[PDB]
Amino acid sequence: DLDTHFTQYKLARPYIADCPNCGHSRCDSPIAIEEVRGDAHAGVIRIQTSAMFGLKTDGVDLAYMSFMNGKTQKSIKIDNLHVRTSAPCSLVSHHGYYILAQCPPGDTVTVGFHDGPNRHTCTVAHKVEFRPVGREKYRHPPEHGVELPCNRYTHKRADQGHYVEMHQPGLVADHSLLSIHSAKVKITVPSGAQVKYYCKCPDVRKGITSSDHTTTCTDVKQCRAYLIDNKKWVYNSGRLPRGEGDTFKGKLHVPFVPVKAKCIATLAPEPLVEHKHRTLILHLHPDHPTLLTTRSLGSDANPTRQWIERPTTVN
Amino acid sequence: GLKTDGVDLAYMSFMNGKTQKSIKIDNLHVRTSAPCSLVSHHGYYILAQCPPGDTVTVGFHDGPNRHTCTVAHKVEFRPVGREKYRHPPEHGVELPCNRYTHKRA
Amino acid sequence: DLDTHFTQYKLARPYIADCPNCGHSRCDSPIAIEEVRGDAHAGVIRIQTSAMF
Amino acid sequence: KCEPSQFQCTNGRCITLLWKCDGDEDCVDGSDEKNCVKKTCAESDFVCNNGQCVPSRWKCDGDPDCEDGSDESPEQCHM
Amino acid sequence: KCEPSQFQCTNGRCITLLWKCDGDEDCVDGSDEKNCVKKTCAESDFVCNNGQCVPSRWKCDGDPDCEDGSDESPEQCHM
Amino acid sequence: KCEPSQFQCTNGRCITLLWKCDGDEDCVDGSDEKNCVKKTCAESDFVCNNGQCVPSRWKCDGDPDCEDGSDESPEQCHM
Amino acid sequence: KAGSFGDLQSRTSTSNDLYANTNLKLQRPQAGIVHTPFTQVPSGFERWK
Amino acid sequence: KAGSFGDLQSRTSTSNDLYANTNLKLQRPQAGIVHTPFTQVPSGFERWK
Amino acid sequence: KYKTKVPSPVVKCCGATQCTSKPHPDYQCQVFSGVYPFMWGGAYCFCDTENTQMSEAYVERSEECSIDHAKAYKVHTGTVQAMVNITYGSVSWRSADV
Ligand SMILES: [Ca+2]
Ligand SMILES: [Ca+2]
Ligand SMILES: [Ca+2]
Ligand SMILES: [Ca+2]
Ligand SMILES: [Ca+2]
Ligand SMILES: [Ca+2]
Repeated sequence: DLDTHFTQYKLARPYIADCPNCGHSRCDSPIAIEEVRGDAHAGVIRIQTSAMFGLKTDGVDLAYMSFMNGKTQKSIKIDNLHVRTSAPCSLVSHHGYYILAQCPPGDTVTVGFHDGPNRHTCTVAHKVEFRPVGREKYRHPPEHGVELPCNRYTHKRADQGHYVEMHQPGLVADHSLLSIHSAKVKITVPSGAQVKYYCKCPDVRKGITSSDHTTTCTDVKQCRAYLIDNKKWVYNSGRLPRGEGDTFKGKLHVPFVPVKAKCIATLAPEPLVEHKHRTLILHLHPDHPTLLTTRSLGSDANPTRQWIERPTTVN
Repeated sequence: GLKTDGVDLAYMSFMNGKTQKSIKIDNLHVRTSAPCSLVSHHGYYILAQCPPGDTVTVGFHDGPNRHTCTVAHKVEFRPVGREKYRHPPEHGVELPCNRYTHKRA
Repeated sequence: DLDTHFTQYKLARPYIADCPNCGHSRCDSPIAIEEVRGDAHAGVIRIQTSAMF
Repeated sequence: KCEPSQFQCTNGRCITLLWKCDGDEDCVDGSDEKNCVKKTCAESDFVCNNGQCVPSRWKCDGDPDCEDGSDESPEQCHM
Repeated sequence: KCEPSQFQCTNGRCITLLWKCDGDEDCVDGSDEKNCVKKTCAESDFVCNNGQCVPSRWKCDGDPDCEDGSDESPEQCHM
Repeated sequence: KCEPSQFQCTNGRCITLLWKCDGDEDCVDGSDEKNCVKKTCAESDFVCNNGQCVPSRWKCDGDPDCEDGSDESPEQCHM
Repeated sequence: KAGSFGDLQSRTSTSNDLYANTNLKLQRPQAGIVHTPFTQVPSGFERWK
Repeated sequence: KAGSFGDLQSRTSTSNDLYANTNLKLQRPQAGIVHTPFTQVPSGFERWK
Repeated sequence: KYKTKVPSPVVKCCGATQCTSKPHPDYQCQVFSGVYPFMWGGAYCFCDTENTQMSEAYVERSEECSIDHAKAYKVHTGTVQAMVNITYGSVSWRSADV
């Protein structure tokens, strides 16, 4: 069932963190790229974001995602969610904070999704590359060849013993809930949000309220506000401020853990052998850079090793 | 930014034949080797942040028409400093550079 | 005339054949790229598929 | 045609037993997501009218946590 | 202003004579596709209501083959 | 927080004073463009009913140069 | 030599007879799919060019 | 030597005692944004491979 | 291959903060003063030009260490054994390792 995998992820919520090159001027993005993993053997990468995929407030669904604008969590159907590095990658799966994709090599990682006319893009620099399997340096997995042992990120969202922790969110500063009532500033607290305040208009008047609390000073610029929401936890990123007290550790499983399976490698064309007195001549005609290693079966091996890129003849 | 009646930044004007058409900017795209991100546009001029490559294209969808043009122009990434990076980092050392203005003046 | 060049393609049908890398795991698709021909001088190419255009 | 510790759907492809109605249709026809029993809900959670289990802390907080909204109905919470 | 083996449309461009009424608009207005005669059907093909040539093997096959659906009419196929 | 020769938007960001309500929302919420007085129109231009200014030469030329069409109205043009 | 200049020789431009050695070798199909994989050295006319 | 082969040594794959010197140096966050930057030398295991 | 984990940094709005010496592989801790951070929805707080950001970090092994890793061995000379195939007379071949 879906509820087994989405058990602890229902208790969590998205967040807004710092993203460099979100548009052109490094805004605060609803989806923020953290900790790209790209060390498989088929060019398949795993991207962890700050949004939530495969989750809706009402119920779990694989065609609905959850994100945050302001302080309100919004749910939008996944319509155009794209990952591109230098060409548009074909994403495999998504589960909570994580996206799995199959990307061509390049120097950047980009994600984006629309809801209405918005764009919501984040780009984080990261050098991904294609890692072939075997002694031939191909640039794409072939139609046919020889099976070789390879390790790749599986597309199953099971537990598999790997965990990450989630924490209570830190105070979040909202400036939209401070307004002037008639000539004094007023605090609007939505649904028991317990807004903290800090005024230094003639002096310090720090304190915690839960309802109304019209502050007795003039300007909105000389007072700050916060918000302690404790309903849903968040993953402790490095782009979020920590809490005040001691914070418990959660246990959120990493869905797409690395496994070891099978990979397809290219087979080189057969060389043409010519026999001479104590001499072996190989006419090699390769299409990819290929490795040729020889040795002798005597007391000294005398090993040779060279990468063949052009059609050469070796004696 | 011009619609033949006033100033509106979500509108563009072009010519088909001898009639000055004017539509709304729906999908204006500039790509070099990956689709670039636009910054601003004012009159004849567009400003965009592009990856390196050998071609510069720009097109716009009027109705069902495509209306694309391409020119061969080699554009390179130019790092500032004594390290040759291929994309500006999240954190580092601030150094003086020269870029085109964000504003229209 | 347009009907002259379609006097033998009318009698043919598309077919479903396997191809590598549909999405992630190499399905059987109505589109199946065979014999990409790129021996041109301007970068132009001709692609033969299994669908009908 | 595989080991009895493996499962085969109506197409013929053989998958493992751990992929039996786990939520993902592994083979083409998706018959692996058809015939299995529904698990029971926890005692510490609150049961909705449609059966969506929510934690008991989320009951009577002034926010919808269910599709049917039975966790915030006046019949289930005296106001 | 070109060779007699070439054809010139009204704009001024010159195309070859093989590109006259062959199916595609080559220059802007497509004047080569405006004034050209129409050839007959073959003797082994059946002519539908709109004039399309379809083979007689496809006649009364139970499936729509013509544009107007005249290949499966009870008027032209005695039932 | 910054120099009085720099403008501080109400979010907290400080921009320069040459960027004072020049058309672009330079801060996040766009409080820069809200409070500055409107500039006068040119004396050699015809003032439209919507505040726009079009060149006199363009008046009664048979082409609508205004948004509301006040430059080609029969009340404003005597034929 | 199948990869240098004479991997495909025809007596005229439209001759029916054709000499061709290219080290073409058949490969086994894998995992139960219908395709014919082969393996051969690249062309000698491209390598000469 | 933090960059060649022994920059991360553990006795067992399920062990709990780790030795790792990777020249990890924290850096100052700039321009008033909430992030934690650092710098360190590249892994010796990926260099050895 | 290692993986470095960064916890959430603490932000003291106007004051000072210190950190202890936690037992961790390659543990690092610092204090940066006068940052004035800018989150979404305005600045974080009011106490100008003196603050404190901790931003600790520490390293750990990665989740790919269970799949591919290099094992370090020290050798010492041991046994040599072989498998022989033998026959004699009218008795057929029988094999056993020695
Ligand atoms: Ca399943
Ligand atoms: Ca509730
Ligand atoms: Ca034509
Ligand atoms: Ca028929
Ligand atoms: Ca402005
Ligand atoms: Ca006019």
